Amino acid sequence: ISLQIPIKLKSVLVDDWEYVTKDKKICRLPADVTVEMVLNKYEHEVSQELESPGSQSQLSEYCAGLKLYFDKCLGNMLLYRLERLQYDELLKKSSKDQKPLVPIRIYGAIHLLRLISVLPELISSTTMDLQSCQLLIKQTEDFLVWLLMHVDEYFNDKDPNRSDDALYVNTSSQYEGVALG
Amino acid sequence: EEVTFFEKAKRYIGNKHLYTEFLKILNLYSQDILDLDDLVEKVDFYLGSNKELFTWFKNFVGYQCEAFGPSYKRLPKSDTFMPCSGRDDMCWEVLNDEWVGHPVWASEDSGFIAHRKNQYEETLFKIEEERHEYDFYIESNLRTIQCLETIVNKIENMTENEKANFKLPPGLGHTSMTIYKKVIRKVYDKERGFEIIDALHEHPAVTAPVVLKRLKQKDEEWRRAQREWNKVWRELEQKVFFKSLDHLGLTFKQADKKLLTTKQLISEISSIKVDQTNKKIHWLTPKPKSQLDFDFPDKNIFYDILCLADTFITHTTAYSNPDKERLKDLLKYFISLFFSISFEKIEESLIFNLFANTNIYIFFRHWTTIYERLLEIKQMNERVTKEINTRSTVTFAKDLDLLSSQLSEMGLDFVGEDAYKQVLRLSRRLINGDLEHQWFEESLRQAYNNKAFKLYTIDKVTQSLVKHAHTLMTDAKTAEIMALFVKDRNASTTSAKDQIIYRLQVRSHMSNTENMFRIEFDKRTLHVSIQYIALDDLT
Amino acid sequence: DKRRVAYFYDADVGNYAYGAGHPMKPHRIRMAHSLIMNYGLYKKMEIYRAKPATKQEMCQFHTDEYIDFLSRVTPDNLEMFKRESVKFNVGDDCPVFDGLYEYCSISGGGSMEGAARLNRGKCDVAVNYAGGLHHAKKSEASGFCYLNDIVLGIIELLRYHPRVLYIDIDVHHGDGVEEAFYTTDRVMTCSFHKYGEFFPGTGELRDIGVGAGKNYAVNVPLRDGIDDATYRSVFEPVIKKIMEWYQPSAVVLQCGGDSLSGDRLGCFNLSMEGHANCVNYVKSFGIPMMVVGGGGYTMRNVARTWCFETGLLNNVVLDKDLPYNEYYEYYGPDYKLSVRPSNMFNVNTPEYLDKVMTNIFANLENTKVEEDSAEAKDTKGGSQYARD
Amino acid sequence: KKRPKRLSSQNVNYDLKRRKIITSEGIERSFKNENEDFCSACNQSGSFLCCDTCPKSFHFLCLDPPIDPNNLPKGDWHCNECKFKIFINNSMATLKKIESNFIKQNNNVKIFAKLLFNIDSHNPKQFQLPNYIKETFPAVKTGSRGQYSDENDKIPLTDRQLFNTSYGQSITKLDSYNPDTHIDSNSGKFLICYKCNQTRLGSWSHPENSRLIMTCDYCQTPWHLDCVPRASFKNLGSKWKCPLHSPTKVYKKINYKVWKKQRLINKKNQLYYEPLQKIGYQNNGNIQIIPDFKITQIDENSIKYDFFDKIYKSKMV
Ligand SMILES: [Zn+2]
Repeated sequence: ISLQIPIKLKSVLVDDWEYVTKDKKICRLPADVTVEMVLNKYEHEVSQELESPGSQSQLSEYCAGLKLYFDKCLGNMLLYRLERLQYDELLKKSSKDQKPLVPIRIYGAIHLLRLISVLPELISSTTMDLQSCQLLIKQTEDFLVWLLMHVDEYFNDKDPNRSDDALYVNTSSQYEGVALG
Repeated sequence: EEVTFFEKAKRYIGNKHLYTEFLKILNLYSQDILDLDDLVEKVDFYLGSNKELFTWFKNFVGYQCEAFGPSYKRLPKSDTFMPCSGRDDMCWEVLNDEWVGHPVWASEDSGFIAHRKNQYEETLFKIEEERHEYDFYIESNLRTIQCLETIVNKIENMTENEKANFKLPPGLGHTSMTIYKKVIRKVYDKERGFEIIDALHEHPAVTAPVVLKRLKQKDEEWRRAQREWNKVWRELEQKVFFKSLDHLGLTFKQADKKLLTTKQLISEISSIKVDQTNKKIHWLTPKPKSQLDFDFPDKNIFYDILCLADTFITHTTAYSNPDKERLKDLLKYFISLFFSISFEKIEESLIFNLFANTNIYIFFRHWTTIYERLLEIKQMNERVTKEINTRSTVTFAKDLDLLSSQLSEMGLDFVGEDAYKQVLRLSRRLINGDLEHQWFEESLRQAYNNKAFKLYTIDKVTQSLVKHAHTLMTDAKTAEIMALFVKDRNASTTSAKDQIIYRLQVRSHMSNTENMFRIEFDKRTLHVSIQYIALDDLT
Repeated sequence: DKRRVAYFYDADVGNYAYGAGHPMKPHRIRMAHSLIMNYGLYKKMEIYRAKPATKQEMCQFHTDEYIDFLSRVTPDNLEMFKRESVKFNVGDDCPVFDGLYEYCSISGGGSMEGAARLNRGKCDVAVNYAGGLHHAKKSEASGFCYLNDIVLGIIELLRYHPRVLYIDIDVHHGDGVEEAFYTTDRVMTCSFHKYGEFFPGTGELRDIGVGAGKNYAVNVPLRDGIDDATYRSVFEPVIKKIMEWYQPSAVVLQCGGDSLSGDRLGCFNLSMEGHANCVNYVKSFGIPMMVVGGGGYTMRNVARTWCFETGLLNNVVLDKDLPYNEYYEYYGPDYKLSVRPSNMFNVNTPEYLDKVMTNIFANLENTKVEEDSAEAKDTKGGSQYARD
Repeated sequence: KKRPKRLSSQNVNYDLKRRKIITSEGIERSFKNENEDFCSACNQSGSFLCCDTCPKSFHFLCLDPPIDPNNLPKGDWHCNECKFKIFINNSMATLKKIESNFIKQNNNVKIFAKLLFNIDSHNPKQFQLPNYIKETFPAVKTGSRGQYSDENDKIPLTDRQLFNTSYGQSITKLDSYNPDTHIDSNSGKFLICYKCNQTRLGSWSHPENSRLIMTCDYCQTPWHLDCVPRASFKNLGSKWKCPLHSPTKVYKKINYKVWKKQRLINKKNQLYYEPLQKIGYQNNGNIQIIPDFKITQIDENSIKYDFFDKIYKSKMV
C-alpha cells in the first residue's frame, strides 16, 4: 500500500513542522476557513463539475467519513505537543459554554493535510478489504488534486508578525512554558 | 561600461559560489521580488568596499517600512485580553500587549554558554558564598533580636492581666512578616518551626524570652564562628583574588611558549604582507616598503636586556665556558654594531639595510618583543612608583592586622624604591632560579595592578633569545651572513649602490627554502623597519 | 552643580537570600547603605524608607495572575505548584525563596517612590539601590528578576514627565523594559551590554522598535574586556546625541557591578572609575535622574562602586581610605575603595564601535489599593545606626 | 595558610549544607507540656503521569482528554488502548464481530469505519511526520526530541568542547591571541575577508591590532566581525549564514508576499529540469547556475539580460 502527495502540500506540511517545532508558531485556530467548509466546497465543486452516474453517494459517504474521522482523530495522532495546551483552552471554554466542540468548526485544512499524510500508517495497520483500499486512496487523490487547484486561496504564505490574518499566530513565552512544561 | 560591469564583478568576487549567489540576488531583484532597499543592503556587503563601482551602480540604477528585527515576534490579539486591573488609559496607551521576548527563541533552542572563570575566580566566588551565608544569617538574627527586644521592652512596663492576652497579627507589629519566620525555621526543625512560630504568634511573653535567649546565644556562637572563619578567609583571599584578576597572565606561561616561535612570527609577518599587497592591488599599483615597525625611544632598555642576558650566561649549565664567553661577546657586539652604540656605558649589568635569514629574524623579533614589554613597564613606571610610594595604608586595619604581609616577610615589597630597578633585580634573581616563581607572579600582580602580565616569562624569552643567538655562530650560513654584514657596515655614505650586490650575494649564499628579511635601520630617531620580500627575487 | 539627592533604603531588603550558590544577591545593598552612612554623607543628604507595594500598586505592568502567584508563592508548597511555575518561569532559572513577595513589594515601592519624588520636585536625583530589577517580563521571570519595578518607575515618571529615558550600563541588559516600551514614542530605551551567546539574547542593531516606537530603542552590543577609555568613547558621544535629539525630561539609570572587571556571568573590564565617570557625565546634564541598582553578582566590588556613585551624586570626591564597618572583611587585601580592573583582552575594536555609533546616529536622526496611588508617601527613617 | 581544620567551627560547618545543631539543639520547653521516563507520545520530558498496570507514561497535555495538575483525577488513571485491552471489548464482550456491527450501527461508514474503530484502540500522541514525507527533502532531519532541523541549523556542540575547552581558548574566541582561526587547514593559506582584503592577524607584541574573522557555514567565506554588524561569533543555534546568499524569506510590500523558498528537492524523479526560454520567463527565483516545482537551468547571460531589461523597464517610474 503506497500513497503519493503532490510536492506543494508536502512543502506546506514541512513548513508547518518548521513553524511549530522550530519557529514556535501555532496555527490561527479562529480562522476564516475550516475543514467542514473545505469538504463542503470540495463536494459542491466536484458535484457541479462532472455528471451524476451514481458517484455522489460515495462522494457524500467519503466526505462524511472524513469529517467523522477528523472529529475523532484530531487529538490522537495530530496536534503537536505545543498545540495541546491551545486545544485545552478552547475545550475548557466549550465546557464553560455548555456546548460540544468538534474539530471541523475551528480547525483549518493543515490538520487535514496532516491526517492525509499519516493515513497510510493506519491503512497498513488495520485489516480491510483491498477494493475499499483502492477506493479510499483514489478519493484521496481527487481530494489532493482539488486542493492543488485551490492552493493559493487556501494556503497563502503570510507572516503573523505584521498581518492580522496569516493562518498562524506566534506563541507567547507563557504558552511555550506551559506547553513544554 | 555596462557590458564590462558584470566581468568586473566576476573578477572582484573571484569565488564561483559567491558569484552564483550574487546572480541569484540580482535575479531576485529582477523578478520583482526584491525591492531597492534589500538589493542595496546586499551590495553593501557585496561591493561595499569598491567605492567607484558602488557609486556607478547607485547612479545607474537610480537609488535615492519597518525594521522587524529577529526578536520580539508579534503576539495575536487573543493573548492581549486579560483583566489588567492596575492599568488606566495612559498605561494602556504606553504599553504594548502583543510583543513578548523569550531567550529560548534567541538561543534557537540551543541554550546559552556562560563565561568560564579561572579556578582562582571560581574559588573567589565560592568564598563569596562562604562569607555571604554566615553574615546573612547573622544579621537576620540581629533583626530578629531587635524585634524581640522591642517586644520585651513593651513587656517590661505591662502587667500580668495583659500579659496573658497579647494576641498579635502576623508581622509582630512590624513592616515585615517573613524574616522572623525564616530565622526560627532555620534555627529549629522544619516541623517544630511551625509550632514554635505559631505559639510565638498566639502566646507571647512566655515563649518570647526563651526564644530571645536562644537566638542571642546563637548570635554569639555565629559571631564567634564568623570571626574564626575571617582569618582563614583573608589569608586565602590574599593569594586568591589577585590571581583571579589575572586572566591572560595565568595562561601566559604557555601562550608565550606557543606563540613566540618561528612559524607564528613568519605567519604574522606574511599576513601583513598579503594584506598590504591585496590592499594596494585594490587601490594603487606601487607598494609601501614599511610594515610592522617598532619605535626605540629609550636607550637604557638595551643595557637592561644585556644585563638579563649576562645573568643568564652565568646561570645555565648546558653550555661550555668558551661557548658562553663567545655568546656573551657576540650578544653585546650585536647591539654595539647594529644600533650604532659605540660602547655599552652600563655599569650595573648584574639609511642602512640588513638582509638576514629566519633565525636572525626570530632573534630580532624576540628582542623587539622584550623591548616593547619593558617599554610597557617603563611608560607607566612613573605612575606606579608614586602609587606604591604613596600607598596610604588605613590605620584601622593596622590596629587588628588585616594587611597583606605575605610578600613583606621575604622582601618582595616595592615600597621605598623605584619599581623598574626592583623589577630588574627581580628578573635577575628569577633567571637565577631562586625566586619561587609564583611569588614573583603574585608580586607582579599586586605591584603594577596586574598590568605587568607580559614580564611573567622573562626568563623563558631570555632563554629563547640565547638559544636563537647560539645559532648565529654554529650555523655556517648565519655566521657567514654576520661576517658579510661586518664587511657591509662601514658608517659611510655608500647607500643606493652597494645593497643590490648585498642582496644578490645573499641570494646566491642562501637556499631556495630559506627566508630573507629586509630589516631597515635609521640612525635618526632610532627607527627600524622590517620588510617581507620572501620569494620576490628568485622568480 | 549642587543637587539634593533622595536615598531609598529598606532594612528588610537584605534579609532575603535567593538560595545557596546563587548569582543574584540582595545582601550587597545593605553594606552599600552601611558604607554610605559610614562615609558621613548623611549631613548633605535626606534619606527615607519606602513602604512596600500592595497588590494593585504592583499591577501597572504585569497581569493579575502573575502578581497573585508572586504573592502566594512559597518554597514549602512548590511540589503541587508546577503548572504555572514554568509558565511565569519561576523555579527553573529563578528559584523560589522565602520573602519573595516582600522583596518584590519593597523594590517596587522604592522604584515608584523615587519616581514620585522626582515628579513632585522636592529632590533632583533619586537613588533606590533596594531594587533595580529589569529582566522581568509581563508574565515571565528571568535573570533572577520577578518584578520589573523600573517599568513602574518609568510610568510613574510619565504621570508627570512627558518623556522618560532609560539607560542601562551593565551586562544582562533589561529586555523587560524594552519589551514594555517597544512601540511607544514618549519612552526611549538605551542600553549597553555584550552580545553573542549571552543570557538575554535580545537587542540588535536592527532592534529599534516598531510602530510609533520606531527608532526609539537604542542597543549597543559590546564584547569581552572593554576598558574605561573605549567605554567612555562609546558612552559620551551617543549620550550627548540622545540628549540633544530625544531631549528627555527624566533619566532612569540602572547602576550595577555586573559590568565590572570582576563578575560571575559578566564579561566586561570596567573599573570603578570607568563605571562611575559615565554616571558623572550623565549627571552633569542637570536634568532629573532616577538611579536604581539591580546588577552585580560580585559583592565586595559592588558595595564599593555603589558607594562611589552615591559619593559623586553627593557632588563630593571620596577618599581612597576605607573606614571600618560591620562588613569590613569582604574587601580586598589592599582594603581601599578601589575596584581594580583586570588585564583581560580588549577585543572591542574601535572600528566596530564606530560603525555601531554611525548606524545608531542614522537611526536616531529620525527622533529629532489605588487609594495610595501616585506614591509620595514614605516613612522618615532618619534614625539609622549603620555607622561603625 | 588556610586552616579548615580548627577554624571551621562546630556550630556551622561547610556552607551550602546543614548540621545536627538544628536537630539536637532544638528542644523547646516553653509550651510547659512498571513506569517509563520518556513519554512515548511526544518523546519529550516534563511532568509525568503513569498507569499502574501499563509501562507507558504520558504527559498531562498529551492525552485525548486534556487535564491539568491542579485538578488531576483521583484513584487509578488508565490508558485509552488500556480501556480497550484491560477493560471492555477485550475482557468481557470478546472481540468476535464488534467491528462489523459497528459499521452495521454507524450507518455504512465502512470506508472510514475501521479507522474510527481503531481510533479508540490507539494511544493519543503528538503529530509525527511520516517517513516518506521526510525522505522527500534531504536537507531536513529529525532532532533529538523530534523537532524540525534543516541545513540552516547548526549541529549542537559536544559537551567536551562546550565546557572543558581549557581556559585560554574560549568558544567565541573573545580572549587571548588565536592565530589558528585565521589559517584554514585545507590549504594553509590566510583567510581574506570579503569586505576588506586583509587577514589582519596582527602581531603577538600588539594583540590589540588583531581582528577576529569567521568562516561561513555554507561557502566557507571569511568575514571580519567589524565589517558585518555583529558583536560575537555564532556557535549555538542556527548556522551562521553570511549576508551574501539568498534569504529564505523576503518582504515586498504591495498586502505582501513571503516566498519562503522551496528548501530543495532530492535527486529522484521529483526534481524536474526544463530550460526553454531565457528572456521574460517569470520563474520567481528558485534557479541554479550552470556553465509541480519547476526550476530552470539559468545562466549568467539570462540573469544579466533580464535584470537589464527590468531596470530599463522601470526607469520611467
Ligand atoms: Zn545581568
